[PDB]
Amino acid sequence: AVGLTGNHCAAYPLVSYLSSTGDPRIAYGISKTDADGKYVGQLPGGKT
Amino acid sequence: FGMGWNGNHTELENGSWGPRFDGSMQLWGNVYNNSQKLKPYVAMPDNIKDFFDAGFRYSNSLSFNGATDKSDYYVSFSQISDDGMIPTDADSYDKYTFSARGSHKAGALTFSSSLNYAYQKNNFATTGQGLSMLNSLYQTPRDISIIGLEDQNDPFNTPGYYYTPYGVMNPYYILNNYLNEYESERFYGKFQLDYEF
Amino acid sequence: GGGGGGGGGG
Amino acid sequence: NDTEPGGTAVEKMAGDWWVTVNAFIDGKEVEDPFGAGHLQMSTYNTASNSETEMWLDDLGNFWEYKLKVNVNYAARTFSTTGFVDNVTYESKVKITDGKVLEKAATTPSGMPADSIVYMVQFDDDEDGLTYKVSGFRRTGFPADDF
Amino acid sequence: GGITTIYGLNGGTSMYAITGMPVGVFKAQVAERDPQGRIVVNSSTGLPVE
Amino acid sequence: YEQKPESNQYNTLCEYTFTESSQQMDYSYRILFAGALEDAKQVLEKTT
Amino acid sequence: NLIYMQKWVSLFYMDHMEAWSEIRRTDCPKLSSYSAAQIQASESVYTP
Amino acid sequence: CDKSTDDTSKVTYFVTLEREGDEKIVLEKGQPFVEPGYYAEMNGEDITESVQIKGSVDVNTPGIYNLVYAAYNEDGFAKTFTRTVYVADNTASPLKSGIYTVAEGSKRTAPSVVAFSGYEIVIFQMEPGIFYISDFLGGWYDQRAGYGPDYAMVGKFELNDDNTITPLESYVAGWGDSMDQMTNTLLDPATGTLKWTVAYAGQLSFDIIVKQ
Amino acid sequence: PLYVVDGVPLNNSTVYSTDGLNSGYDFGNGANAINPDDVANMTILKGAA
Ligand SMILES: [Ca+2]
Ligand SMILES: [Mg+2]
Repeated sequence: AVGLTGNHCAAYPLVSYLSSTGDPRIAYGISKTDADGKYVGQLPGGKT
Repeated sequence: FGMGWNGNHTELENGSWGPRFDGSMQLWGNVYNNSQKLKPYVAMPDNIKDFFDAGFRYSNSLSFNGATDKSDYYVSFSQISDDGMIPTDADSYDKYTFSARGSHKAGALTFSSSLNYAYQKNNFATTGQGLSMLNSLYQTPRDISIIGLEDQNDPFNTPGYYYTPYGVMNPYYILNNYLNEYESERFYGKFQLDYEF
Repeated sequence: GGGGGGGGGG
Repeated sequence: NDTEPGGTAVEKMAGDWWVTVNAFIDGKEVEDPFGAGHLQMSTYNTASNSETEMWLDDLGNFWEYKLKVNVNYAARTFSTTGFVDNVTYESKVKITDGKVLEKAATTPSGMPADSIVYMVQFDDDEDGLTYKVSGFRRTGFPADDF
Repeated sequence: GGITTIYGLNGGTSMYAITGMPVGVFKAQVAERDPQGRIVVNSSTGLPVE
Repeated sequence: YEQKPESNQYNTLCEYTFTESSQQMDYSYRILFAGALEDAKQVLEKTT
Repeated sequence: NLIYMQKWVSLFYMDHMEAWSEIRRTDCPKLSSYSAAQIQASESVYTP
Repeated sequence: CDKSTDDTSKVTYFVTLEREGDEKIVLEKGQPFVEPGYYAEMNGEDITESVQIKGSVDVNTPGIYNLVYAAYNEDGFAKTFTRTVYVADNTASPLKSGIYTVAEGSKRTAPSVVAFSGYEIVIFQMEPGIFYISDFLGGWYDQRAGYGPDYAMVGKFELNDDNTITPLESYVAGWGDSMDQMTNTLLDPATGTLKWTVAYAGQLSFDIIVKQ
Repeated sequence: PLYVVDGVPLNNSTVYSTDGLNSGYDFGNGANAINPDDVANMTILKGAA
């Protein structure tokens, strides 16, 4: 957060699980998307 | 090819993986007060070249000299003031020296002495991979006018609305607002006593 | 060896 | 005293294309029978980097076909000799009368772009038709996308 | 060992001093090749393989 | 977590394309053994 | 599975080195049988 | 000596466009359509009179009518919004049109279960028996995860005198795609709610219920 | 090499950044201070025997 810029985004397995179970901990360390306001994870290695 | 990534057009990149130049009017840069800049999508091949100025340097050197059959005396002064080709006064070097050298012979004995003072003031345009001038400068699309970014009364050039937010900053901001100065003072000399016997 | 560097935005 | 970037032997005929597929039925040309709209496809050199063959790849957006076609680089024409194996799903394709026409087509934005046109047949097309795949080279502007 | 760093990036290009070699040897990431010279690339992306 | 789309620091961790020469834990290897493990050895020599 | 899946959530943003190792010991969360591309194409095959 | 790369840019001043009123509207055959309103601004000057509208609402012919509102820049740049107007069939039925809200007890069923509520859907009749439904899934993909309207399960259904509902057609654009089976469907002509459970892509199903 | 001026060793210390990757800069070395206009003769001894 100081040495580099923000590089990490939420990954798909963690987001789909916290969403399925209704867990409110989904708000701790993860931030809703700045575009639609929901939680989205990225499939590992699938940026490109 | 101009501003973009993945071969697609973008309004904000620090690079030139966009489409092949059209001449069409496209957008670019950030949005300020519900307004954005609009320019023909063409190449500006001189943009980095035009960013530089001409360095200027002026020097003044004097010396005073004389001798006898038993003695000699030299005294000199030099002055140098460089403001190099990168814009503003960040490329700076001021050199000042003063010297005084003498020798006197009285019989078999010879005593001589040299004493020198040196001043310098360096200012440097810092390099590196972060928010530095050149790293910020190379990360420009081939279509973007660099010298059009120096006017800070143009909101679109202010750091918050600079055309690209990717690890770089307006080069004229970095040169006008960062600091890396060095000032040095230095004295050196010698004393020599020669005696033949 | 030591030092490390970032990548870029894009 | 200017560096030439270079390229593969068939660079000017490789590319991304926004094509549509018409079909000749009863001798008259039918505009997109299958109603697939504008479809993306790619052409690109082979690993051998010859100037006499290139890949034709529909990306799976029409018939799911991809084959090597013979290339006349000077004439900017491509075709096959007869039916050639498909690499995507064990079929056969026949490419006839293909050509790449520099700066001939027009993007949706009203700008010149390269046109591409070729006739295609499939040995598993129970109707035995001959299709005309035609389009232009993708610019990279979202406005020229479908 | 017969090697020692003079300067070099972490996981990047690095300049060494190695025993039977000149001062300032460079090591850097090259792509994989098959026993016959050809460049190995990734089946899915096309990009070279380290 | 995964690699943010607009930056590029950790592409090779997410895509599993690092190698031994990527030194992806040399910093930590040095801290644990030439920092901590040595200090510990010294502690056990100095106090009873 | 429930103890392990909650152990995994629990170690997010706390101790990731352990999370990795407990995934390896207990092999839970399970590795999905679908590819990243199959999950991106039709989400319904994925077990969150 | 002389410099060759002055900025050629022109600063373009965009248009702001605000919709006043509902996005989706359901009217009965013969009932006039009154423009809910809109506001368009450009550089602070009011350009509401410049908005163009593409489409028309035939109140005397049941169906779906889309109106597109747009205002344009001086450089031709546009901002736009859509308003969709639906028309009923006039014929009586215990099913009344049209904007329904997913009620209290709607949940997954396979493989997990998760509670959702508060989402709006659209139901109107195009034929005295047949009704158009904008999302059989009560917005589990459309407006739950925000996947968009393409991920809403459109279709038709024909109200029975048992007040069960028999599905005519269903389709999800962007995945294939249609439902597997339809079960547990009936209407309480005094709630006034309609229940259904629908089974999706092989191992999914929901248990939703709607009310105005 | 050892700079020797008359003939006393001259300081030839260099002042440059210790992190060239993020804040690279170079401020001079000790020989850069001598004024060339003062030099009569320079003789470079190359061998170390
Ligand atoms: Ca300067
Ligand atoms: Mg230590």
